[PDB]
Amino acid sequence: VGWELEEVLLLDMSLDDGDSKIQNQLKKLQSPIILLYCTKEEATYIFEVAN
Amino acid sequence: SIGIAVILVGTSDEVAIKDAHEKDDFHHLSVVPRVELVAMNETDPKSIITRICDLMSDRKIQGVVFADDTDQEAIAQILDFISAQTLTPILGIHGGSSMIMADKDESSMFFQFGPSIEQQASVMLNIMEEYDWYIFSIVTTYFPGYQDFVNKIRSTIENSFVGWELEEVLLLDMSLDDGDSKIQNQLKKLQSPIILLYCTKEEATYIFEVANSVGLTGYGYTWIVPSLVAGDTDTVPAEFPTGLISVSYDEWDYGLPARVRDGIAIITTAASDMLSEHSFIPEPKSSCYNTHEKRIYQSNMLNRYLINVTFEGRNLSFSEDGYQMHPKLVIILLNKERKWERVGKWKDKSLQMKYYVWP
Amino acid sequence: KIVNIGAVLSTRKHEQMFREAVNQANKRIQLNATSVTHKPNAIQMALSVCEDLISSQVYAILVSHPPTPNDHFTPTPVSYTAGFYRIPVLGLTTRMSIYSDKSIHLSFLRTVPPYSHQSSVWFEMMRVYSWNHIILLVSDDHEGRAAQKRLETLLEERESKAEKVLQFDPGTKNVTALLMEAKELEARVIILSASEDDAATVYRAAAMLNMTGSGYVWLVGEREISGNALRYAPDGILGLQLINGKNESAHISDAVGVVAQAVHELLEKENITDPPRGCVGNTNIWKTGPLFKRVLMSSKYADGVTGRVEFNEDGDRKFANYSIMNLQNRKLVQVGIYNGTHVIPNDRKIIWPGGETEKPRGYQMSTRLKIVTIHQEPF
Amino acid sequence: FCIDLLIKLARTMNFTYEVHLVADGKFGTQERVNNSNKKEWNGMMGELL
Amino acid sequence: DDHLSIVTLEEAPFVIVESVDPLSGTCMRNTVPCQKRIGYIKKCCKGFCIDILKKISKSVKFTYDLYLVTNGKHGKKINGTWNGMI
Repeated sequence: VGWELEEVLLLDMSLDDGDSKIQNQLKKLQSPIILLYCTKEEATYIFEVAN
Repeated sequence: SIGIAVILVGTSDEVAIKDAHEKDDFHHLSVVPRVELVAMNETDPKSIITRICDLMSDRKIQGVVFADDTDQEAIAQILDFISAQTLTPILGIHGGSSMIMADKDESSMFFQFGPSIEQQASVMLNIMEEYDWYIFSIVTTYFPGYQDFVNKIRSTIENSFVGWELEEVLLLDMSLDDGDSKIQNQLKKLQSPIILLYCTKEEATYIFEVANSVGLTGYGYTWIVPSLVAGDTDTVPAEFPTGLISVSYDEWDYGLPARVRDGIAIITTAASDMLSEHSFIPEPKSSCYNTHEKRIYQSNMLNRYLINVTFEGRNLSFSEDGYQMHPKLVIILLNKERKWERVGKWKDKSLQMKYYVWP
Repeated sequence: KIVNIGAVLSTRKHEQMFREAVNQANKRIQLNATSVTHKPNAIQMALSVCEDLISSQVYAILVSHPPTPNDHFTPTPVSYTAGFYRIPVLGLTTRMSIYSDKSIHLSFLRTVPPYSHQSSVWFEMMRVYSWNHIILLVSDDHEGRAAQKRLETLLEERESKAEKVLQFDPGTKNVTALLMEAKELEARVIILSASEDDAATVYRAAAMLNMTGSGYVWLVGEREISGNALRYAPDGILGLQLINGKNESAHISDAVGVVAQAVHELLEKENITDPPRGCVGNTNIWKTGPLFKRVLMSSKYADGVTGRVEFNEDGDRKFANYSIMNLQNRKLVQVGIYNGTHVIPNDRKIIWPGGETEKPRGYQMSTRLKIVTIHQEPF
Repeated sequence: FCIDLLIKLARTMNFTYEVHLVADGKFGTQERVNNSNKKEWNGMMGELL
Repeated sequence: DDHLSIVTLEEAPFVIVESVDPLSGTCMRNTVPCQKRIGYIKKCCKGFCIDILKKISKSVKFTYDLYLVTNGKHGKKINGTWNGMI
């Protein structure tokens, strides 16, 4: 099957005031689907950043 | 002789200004430059009207050179209206009269020592053409020059050899209350590596704080901004991206006596040729009372001599709107700290910069 | 406290009723009227404005039409001088697009749309009558350049443009050389953006060039159907005219009210400073002036003598209405009604140029074609 | 071929025509102006536009 | 707007529809999917025209969803109404 993976982006949450850094390398996401593996609470932080 | 009014407002070295009066060798041209200087603080616009009217009624000066230490734009407008009724040239070599107005009155002969908005727009295409930067994004607000800035950029892409393409031409509107959401949505579509911005000094802060929320401040993203947003290079709102590039007049290397000497040269050279060919000294009525009845005479014979002036090999020519055809422009890039450092200059379509390769 | 709302108002007889508006404005922390007549000179006004500010310290200044008919340089000194302290200026009678920019007139307001807002009427009017190809006969001055600018950017909504735009020079005499280029053009709708004097010059040329006859549509503004232009303007011209643009009395009553209403809103604010006591001794920017101007645009009047008063982003009038003239038998008749959004035609018939009662198509396709070929052997 | 096809187009779509050969003698391409960073057409393409 | 439906029809060198791979159950590399109405049954399409479709949509930048026609064939005017790919 025509499977192709673009990025395996790994994010850092334990950093302090690293929010600006987190928003930088998430911009390169361009796939119609992004598989997110994280905690429920961290997903609220991640999704609001992606929004 | 030639009636010249050199006016300095604020803190300036007045002694060096008078030095260039005699040092200007007009023996071959025989302009006979009579320079009368009055120094006074900003105070009131009425002082400028009082000084100009009284001085023009005293020696019947045929030209004025104005230098100011205040950045307020109101000064430029006043002298433009003064020239319309006084029928005498006014030169805003430096200061609040130096900054260029979008529209100038047809009957006014106020000229400026600065580049037009379109003139700066072409420079941005020059600087980023060298580094093979071809993908832009114009970000403009409702400022009056936004249409001219984007039309000049678009009119140079249409039939150019280089692979120039413009991605988004979004235009914002922060006049509406609670415009955080609407601005955030529009700024969210930016994808291009290079973004060209046109706003005010304060509106750049408004745009940059919400562009950082999106994150349009990475090292891979570059912002090209004109002199209007930067204004004074000293004040930084702590929101300008680290890597902003702006263009502006070469004020670092141009001093007030240096601009005064250019101010004397442009008026003196033009007035010599007309006396040689037309042979008519412009002497309008000295009284400003009932100026409309005194419009019988004209002063446009000298108007087109100021348009084309060359001095010491420098094409110090002027357009109909008062800006310089080939002004001294300097490019400033934000360093590691919040300081503006020059990187290069553009003159006579011969732009050169001291930085190659670029980081 | 005392609030000064004096105006540089010509026609001193209007000042008799101007004070009466101020008298009821207090009841509708006191408002004082210090109106000064606008003298014929222009330099004195720059000096007189400071003198008025010296003895009154006005908050909002207003300027009306002088006896002189130029109406191009008379209101600028009030705007230029008050812009030093960012004091708002009210355009009672000025209809020039030069005042519509914030670069030159930073703090400027108006109660009549400029001549360039007629462009928005043309698109609505030409959309009602189904005209898609138009000829622009704009002038080269700033007033023309703004009128041509608005129409071009307004047609981008329909994703189209004028078939060809023509710019002449103000105060021209032999204009037939340029205008002949538009004869062979397919479009028949002609839009005039000339001044009062420049309209006639095109009109006299068009008469001898057979462009005023059948099959031609002329769309003009207020200037082209007024003054000496109407004398030689061909019949069937479908122009524009504001309802009460020249009514100084009508526009002085509501203008004070908007400033009067803002006065109540000016009481509740932060860091409020009185205008400069003397022009000579003051050089600060008076940041309250921008604040007073900023709230002035957002303030919309609920009523008025000439309808609701609301300002645009640039400070110009919004939702205004125009009256549509029609030159019949060397006379102008009302044919249209402007609602500010749509055009409502009157019951009166429309006499098109050449007497054609039926609406002309406004576009004559040319069936003669020029064809270019290159010598290639078999073909 | 092309003239005989043109006459058919003129007859069917009811238009009148005046033919003139290319003054340039070229077919059409985008080239360099005399040092102005602009591109202009030539030949038939630069005559039609 | 960037997502539009695209009809197709099997012609030997231009559109070659194939049954889905029994192992994975979804379509192949370089063989874009195409539905079929007989309820829909997924199929895999490839050919000269499909390759053009891929290259066009990469530059025009739009997405699509193929589906083989069933009303008829390429197109015919029957009783004044067309049928098939037209």
